[PDB]
Amino acid sequence: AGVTQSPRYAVLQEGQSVSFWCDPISGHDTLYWYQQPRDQGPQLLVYFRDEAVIDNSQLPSDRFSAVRPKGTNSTLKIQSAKQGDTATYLCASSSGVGTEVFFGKGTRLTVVEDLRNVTPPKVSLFEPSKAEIANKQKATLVCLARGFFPDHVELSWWVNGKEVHSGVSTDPQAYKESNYSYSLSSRLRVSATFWHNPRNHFRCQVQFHGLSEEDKWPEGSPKPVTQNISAEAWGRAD
Amino acid sequence: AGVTQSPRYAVLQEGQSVSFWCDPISGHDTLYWYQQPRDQGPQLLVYFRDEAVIDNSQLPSDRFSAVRPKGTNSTLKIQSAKQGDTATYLCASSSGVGTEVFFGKGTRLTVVEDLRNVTPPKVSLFEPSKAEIANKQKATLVCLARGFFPDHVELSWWVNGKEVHSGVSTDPQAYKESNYSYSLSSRLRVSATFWHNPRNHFRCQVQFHGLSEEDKWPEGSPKPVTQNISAEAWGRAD
Repeated sequence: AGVTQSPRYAVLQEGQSVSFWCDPISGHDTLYWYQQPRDQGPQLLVYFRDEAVIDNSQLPSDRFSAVRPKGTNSTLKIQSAKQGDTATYLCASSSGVGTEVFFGKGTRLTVVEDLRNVTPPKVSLFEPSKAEIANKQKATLVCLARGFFPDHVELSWWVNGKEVHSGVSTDPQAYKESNYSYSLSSRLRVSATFWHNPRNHFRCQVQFHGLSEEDKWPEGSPKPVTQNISAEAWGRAD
Repeated sequence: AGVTQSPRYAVLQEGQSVSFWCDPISGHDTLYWYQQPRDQGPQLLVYFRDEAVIDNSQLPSDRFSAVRPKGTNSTLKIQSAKQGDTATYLCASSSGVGTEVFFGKGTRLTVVEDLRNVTPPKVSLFEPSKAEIANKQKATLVCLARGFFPDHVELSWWVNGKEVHSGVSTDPQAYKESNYSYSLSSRLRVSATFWHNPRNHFRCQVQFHGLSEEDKWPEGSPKPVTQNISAEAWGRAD
């Protein structure tokens, strides 16, 4: 799409390390890494030209390194993560200083006290009311996700196997039901006639970014890896 | 997107009925329904202006009806399905005769001898070779789906929870391993560096269009409803 970063999400326990990986516009000269804490503004970590750090004193501490050994791909590493490192890491690229910057989508990082706390959502779909259908000739489905941790979920809607965007409304932020428990919801509005066709299939899908295969799971419970949890319903003949 | 049809896929047993539903461009005058058998061309079933059938003698038999009672949405019904009805049903819309036609995506219909035969795929992901990675600096994943019936599957690739299209190559047609058994495969090519990051997540997703909730399942086995079957893998540090 332009600047591309991997991964999109990462969850670590205090003390671990993560390497963020960025890949500037196929043709580009300057590359910036930024750290942006949740409710705060972006802080420049470091920037390169071709393959050389231009300004280094930017790096907030010695837990951070960045390299761009051949002048294209860059990797920003954090060792010894602190909860303090929790933030979105933004890559950007540019042609020359001051010439309109171009920004990545970011890599979201959460560092927790204990990976044992990571847990996927339980997802529930609530059906439209008869009163809406008849009075508004529209039908609104409600998706509820809760019990997850951390806040690394993306919710989408699927109608007959094809994603839909128009008619959707999703809470912007997950809600903190507790210490290690979030909650989030979304609405899909469709037409009366559409809901009334029992060959019509509706699915709410929650993508959860959890543990990687490389994370060791001290076991017992099912390991809370990245996974899709869905709830669905079929249209009803009234 | 323009002309919209529901559902996208349907599987019936001989003797049942299906109603296809179409919704022309929000502003449109003429509406056509076509039947297009797999290896053949489109045959006009019927067309309307506003809310009236213009030409009816088109309908191939009395098992078919179409209505457009208020002049917008149309519904084409088949009773007493035959295997002979297996085909893609195409909706199209137009302003006036001969003025460049605009076509829907279609509704794919398969009528079988027995719904008991409907069965979802088993899906397998095969990892890249070390030789490709080192020699080509690229890594190609292989997705295999088989054992499904009927031919109502869509395969997609997901990398860190985001769909990807560039680098994909999917067989155009499922392969007929047997009477009631299809097979299909796909390749995703990514860069060496990308595969080598163990925070990178790769998923092959097969969407299967099966039975609806309204279809009665004579039971025993898990009912082969519409469902997503996935196989995934995480990047490996070499």
